[PDB]
Amino acid sequence: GHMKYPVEGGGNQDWWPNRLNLKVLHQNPAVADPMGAAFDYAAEVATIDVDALTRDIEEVMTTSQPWWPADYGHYGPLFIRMAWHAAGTYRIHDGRGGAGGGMQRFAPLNSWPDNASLDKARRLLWPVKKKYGKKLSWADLIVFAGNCALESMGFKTFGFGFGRVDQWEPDEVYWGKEATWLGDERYSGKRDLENPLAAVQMGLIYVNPEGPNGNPDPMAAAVDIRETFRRMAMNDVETAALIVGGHTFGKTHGAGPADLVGPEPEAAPLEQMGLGWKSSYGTGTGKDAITSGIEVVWTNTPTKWDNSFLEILYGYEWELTKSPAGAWQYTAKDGAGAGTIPDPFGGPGRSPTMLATDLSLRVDPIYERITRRWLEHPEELADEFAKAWYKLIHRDMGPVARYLGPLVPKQTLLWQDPVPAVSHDLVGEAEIASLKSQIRASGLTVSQLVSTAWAAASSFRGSDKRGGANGGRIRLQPQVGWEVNDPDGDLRKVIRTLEEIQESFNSAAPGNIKVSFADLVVLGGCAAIEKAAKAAGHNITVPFTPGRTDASQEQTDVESFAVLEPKADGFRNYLGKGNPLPAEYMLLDKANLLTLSAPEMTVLVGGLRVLGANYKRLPLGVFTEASESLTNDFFVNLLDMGITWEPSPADDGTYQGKDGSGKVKWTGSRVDLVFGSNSELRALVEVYGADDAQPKFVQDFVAAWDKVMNLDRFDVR
Amino acid sequence: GHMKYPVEGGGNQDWWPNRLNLKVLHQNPAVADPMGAAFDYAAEVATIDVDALTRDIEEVMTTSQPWWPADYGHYGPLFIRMAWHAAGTYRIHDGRGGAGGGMQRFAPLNSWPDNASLDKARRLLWPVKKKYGKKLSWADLIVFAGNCALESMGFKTFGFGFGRVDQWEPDEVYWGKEATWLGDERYSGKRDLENPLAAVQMGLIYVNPEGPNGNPDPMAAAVDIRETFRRMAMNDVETAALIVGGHTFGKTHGAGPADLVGPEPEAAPLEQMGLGWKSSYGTGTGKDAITSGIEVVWTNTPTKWDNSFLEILYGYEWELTKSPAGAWQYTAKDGAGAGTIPDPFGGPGRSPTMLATDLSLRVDPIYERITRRWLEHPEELADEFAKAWYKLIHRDMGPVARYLGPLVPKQTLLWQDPVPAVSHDLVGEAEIASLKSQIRASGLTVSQLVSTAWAAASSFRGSDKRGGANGGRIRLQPQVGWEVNDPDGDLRKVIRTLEEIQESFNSAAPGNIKVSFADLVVLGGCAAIEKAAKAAGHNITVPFTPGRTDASQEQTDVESFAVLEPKADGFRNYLGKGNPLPAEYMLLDKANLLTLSAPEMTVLVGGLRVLGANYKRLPLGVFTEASESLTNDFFVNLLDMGITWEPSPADDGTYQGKDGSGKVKWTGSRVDLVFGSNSELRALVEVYGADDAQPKFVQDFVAAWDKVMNLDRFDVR
Ligand code: HEM
Ligand code: HEM
Ligand code: NA
Repeated sequence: GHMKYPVEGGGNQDWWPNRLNLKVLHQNPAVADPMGAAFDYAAEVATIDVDALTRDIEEVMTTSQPWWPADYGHYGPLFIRMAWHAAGTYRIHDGRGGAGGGMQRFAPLNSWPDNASLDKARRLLWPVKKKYGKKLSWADLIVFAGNCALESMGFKTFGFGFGRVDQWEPDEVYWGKEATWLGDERYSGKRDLENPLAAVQMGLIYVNPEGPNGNPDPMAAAVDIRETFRRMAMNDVETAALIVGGHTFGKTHGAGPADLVGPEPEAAPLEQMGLGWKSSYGTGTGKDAITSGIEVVWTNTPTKWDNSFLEILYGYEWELTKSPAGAWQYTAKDGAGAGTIPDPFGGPGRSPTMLATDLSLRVDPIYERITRRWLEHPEELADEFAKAWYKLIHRDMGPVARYLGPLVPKQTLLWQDPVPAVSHDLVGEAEIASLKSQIRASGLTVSQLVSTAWAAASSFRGSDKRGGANGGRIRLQPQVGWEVNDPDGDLRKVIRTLEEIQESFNSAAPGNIKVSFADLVVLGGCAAIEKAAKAAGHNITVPFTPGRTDASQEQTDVESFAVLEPKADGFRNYLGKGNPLPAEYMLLDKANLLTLSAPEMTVLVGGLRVLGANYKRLPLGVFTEASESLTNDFFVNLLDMGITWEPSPADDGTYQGKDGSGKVKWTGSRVDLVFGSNSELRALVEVYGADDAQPKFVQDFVAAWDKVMNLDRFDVR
Repeated sequence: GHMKYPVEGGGNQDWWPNRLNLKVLHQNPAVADPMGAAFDYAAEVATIDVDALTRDIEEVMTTSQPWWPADYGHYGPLFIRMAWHAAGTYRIHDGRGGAGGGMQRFAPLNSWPDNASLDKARRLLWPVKKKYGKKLSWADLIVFAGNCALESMGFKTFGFGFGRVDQWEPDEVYWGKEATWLGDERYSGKRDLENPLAAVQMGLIYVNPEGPNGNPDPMAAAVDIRETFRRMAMNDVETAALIVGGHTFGKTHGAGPADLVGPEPEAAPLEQMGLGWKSSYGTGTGKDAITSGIEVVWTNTPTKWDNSFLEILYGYEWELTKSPAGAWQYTAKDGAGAGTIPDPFGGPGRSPTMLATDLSLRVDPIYERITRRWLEHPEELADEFAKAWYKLIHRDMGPVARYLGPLVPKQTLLWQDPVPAVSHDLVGEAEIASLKSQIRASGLTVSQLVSTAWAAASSFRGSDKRGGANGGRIRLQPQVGWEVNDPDGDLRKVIRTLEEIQESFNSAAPGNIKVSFADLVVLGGCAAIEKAAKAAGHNITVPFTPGRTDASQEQTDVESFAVLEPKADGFRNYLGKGNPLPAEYMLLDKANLLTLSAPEMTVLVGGLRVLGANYKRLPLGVFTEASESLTNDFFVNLLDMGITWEPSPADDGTYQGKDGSGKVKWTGSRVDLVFGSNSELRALVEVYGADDAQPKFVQDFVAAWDKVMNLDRFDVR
């Protein structure tokens, strides 16, 4: 296996195939962003005429282009699938995927077999992107196209928020271990899906339209649908509503032999201008179009919202049959309803058809009773579908503060992990300063304070922008019993103490100024850091931005927050069972979810060790003589060639480091020692380990600490 | 075959193995740099105490550490090998490798077979880096430790320049296609080494120390020595000076069998802390050290400069033997010189040895002539080694303005491609205005003025920082005769006119203001771009930094400049024969060498095309109807779905774009069409092709043009 020039993908991974890849800590570099550092997309979208935009999208939807002719003269349904697939890569195990970065226009998603024909779909929208320019991201435009198509065709959606900022480089995400398109190496037992995957095969959105592994058993397919949709945050009602609403519109495309469909866009030749799946069957487009291979028109009104889907589904009995491309699909028994389903280009009427996965909605007991109801109550269908469609298209949006434009309903939605609004006034400097002092007198150790503060804010993941310290959800279930949060010890005692100063400041409130318990957690860790820095000769002040609000168990979907629990957090030297990769890979992964740079992770790890942030106050990595002092000691001692490291006898994944006398002087995890072993981390360590580095380490530690405290704070930026 | 987590190296390269890798246009991104944005290494080293730095380095050289005890109680020889290997990766074909970025501390170079034991060498100097911190780069220290080692042991070096800026991410370089260490797949013809390479095997600095492919034949080895050292800028005299002066010091290491040496640093377990090649042979170090597996001590004075090496080489007859690890070496015949050679740790005394490649200096007719002369006149050896070591340790520093500190010698060196000092007052704003207008009245076209300026300035490559518009070498051999600069017609016409303008301005200037030819070439293109921006309805002024001076032919080494000749320049739609990859990979490589970002690269192609910069003024990519006009027409038309693109029937690497009538409207190359085809590049094209994009396009194109004109201008930086 030969080596390639860098410009062809060659590099150090070819020589050391499973080495730590720090490039996950500089995804989307700024060198590669064509917009200024000063580019402010929020400011840009504020200026967008949404009616004009909707109109222009309306014109695109009904102007057929010769190079991909519009089914029934309306691109609407294509655009809805496009939007549904854009959002449809989301997964709750890491919150990756989804439509929020517009990743569908980049590798690999732009070439997934399930995203076939969406190269022409996105391409049709260029006249729009061309007219609105920097005021409209592709990311906004792709889902807003779907939303408009829904409206254009008779369905009133719940609303839309703009604000997805375009990126310039594909998000690097694990979609599975299979090196084959459509491959399946992800299951175990009886249909246990490999975490963190939410699809049944490589390059599928959710499930196989011909049933699992091509076996068109609607009862079996429902097992997959239920499971994959639940990993994309949709329960049974949401799932059934979404499918019915989706397949109320448009058509599948499978007019001929699929071996006449050329390479996917990333592999296609240059003259195809980013498009792929060029096809030699017929005209290759329109009446001859091939996409999935299936040939199904679910309803007789493919460009109108009505209840056809559930009437056809229940009004006929279903025979297994074959598309013109050898794909399993269902059609009506007894030749019933001949010629009732209209042809996309004026040809003869056809018979009713369904997908294997559509019949699941009628065969599976839980789905059957949900959809039978909607057969006699379409207003309920229309309602649960709007709520679910809105949720689908905004899952990765983050806190509601991020939603932009004139189309965001004010209504509270529990799935957004809602936070009460700032009601009273906000603590100013004098007040802030005071409360640092009381917190310092609380009797809470720097270890207690810092570790609790880190526990709240570090709950944030930049993938879907959930979690974080706003909400005060650390004192609520489930966060309060998380083994990493070690409720066992002082989580309660710190919670209980910290609410006391909430009251004491509030019960003796000067006027209208109040403090949330969510803020005291963050102010606590802040003030402790100030203390531990003065203990080390440095008088400094840690920034603190108020405005967080408390929140009740009632506004905290316990099972939704389950997925935000760390199975590992190197910054506290915690490693639970079940992790997919050694502890140093989980370190980097956690830092990527925290939006941290490689230098930021480094200074954070070093700082937190010497402060006591370790899970169960363990000594691993605590390379300092001093107690609760803010030194660069961790870096200095890591570089001390006087220490010899050897794996612990007990196979803990612990190491001992001995001095000259052979006495054990230090212990550490793999997480600790990777900074001395990895050639690129040790470079950073050596920056912060030098004689002239103590003030810079502190300065950089604070700025990165303040960065984690502020991760979820879109209300103030 | 299996897909891996991005943190373990997964990505889109795995699905599309030979795809363009735009990550080459954001090497070493700011987010991964731990210093602030205000950091200026030049400012920091400028204030180092060199005298104290030297004493501390001398202190380390004579202070043996138990984990790698010092041969003869002196690390000096080990540090010379380290400096020579750091600089020794340099190759002329593309200017890459060398010591300039301190890449030896990063993969793959820190794990090269030829760099075994250097892991400990670099480790030994942490006490020096630790002490000076951000005043002293690893790059500067690594090569300075070797220079200090030389003077410590009796050799007065010529001087030394600080200024190598440390990096944080391995420079990705093509070192060959061999996926096996020490593999050889790089010769065709009769012993022709593949370009750009300059080593005979993968992970060698230059040549195999046991002769070609381990055939210990001095005469044949010599042919490799000659050719690799030539591709590293060293002629016969410099090469022999280097090998003699080098092996005047220290010893090789092979006390035991080589399969007792553990994995190289990047494959070594965490506890080894970046050190590799753990040896289970004896103590694994010191008297037992195994680096190369050869066990030669050259001189009887390993820690002192003298003429012992050539005295030993010529005072004995040599015969082939095996080291304790079974490697080929030579030893004296007839048990002569037994015991005359000291052991590194106490030791019984041993008899003369040389490497096969050392005998080449005596067996090869050219080298023998040189080395005999120095046997009889060793003062001459001292001089040539001083010049050649200085060249070696500084070959990639770039212009002499980058050399910092009190040890920088003042003499001009032809190999530095020198440039005259500014002799007069430089042009101010009024002179620059007047001269711009004189250029616009001259008769030279926008096309001629932009082409000339681009040809001069784009000769810079940021690898070794050679070339550029300063020096005015576009009017000298060889640049004036390069095919891409197409001297059959306009270039000499252009040169004459700018000289006439320079003469007439200088002979009438105010006070003592004078202007160089070199400045007028760049000024000319700046003036052309303002005129064309105006024709497109923009009133921009293109910045301009005076202060280039005019080299003479005598200060211009014709042969040394040959490696700078472009065999591909996508910015001019030029593609010669003999490039390693297709045209679009060469475009990126050219952008990389110019230090351009993907957005900067995209804006320049767009601008250069409509401006007329194309080699031979061909229409490929000239997607505009306007002459001499700086519009964004290239991106607008590239994105025009009304054009249909097919490969030209003449199979000539061009393409035809037809509109609706079926008439050929545009033509283009792989370089043009890759901006409409690559999904990352098309994203950038969509920014600059929007309706609102045209002022942003002019602004960024001007900024990138300015960056390119100033690439070599370290005299103002
Ligand atoms: C178990 C869940 C689902 C399965 C198995 C599935 C599968 C499919 C398949 C195979 C096609 C054929 C594509 C082609 O050949 O053109 C299709 C089309 C379509 N899908 Fe679904 N999908 C699912 C869920 C959804 C959802 C949740 C939505 C929207 C909320 C949706 C909206 C659409 C639309 C509008 C089309 C027609 C596109 C057009 O007319 O060109 N689907 N679906
Ligand atoms: C034909 C080119 C050369 C070859 C084949 C060659 C080969 C070698 C080899 C095999 C070693 C022993 C490695 C070990 O086990 O430690 C060695 C050592 C050394 N080489 Fe070279 N070398 C060459 C040129 C140079 C040059 C240009 C220099 C410096 C100017 C140099 C300086 C040294 C030094 C100082 C050592 C001593 C290492 C120590 O004392 O620890 N060599 N060389
Ligand atoms: Na319908």
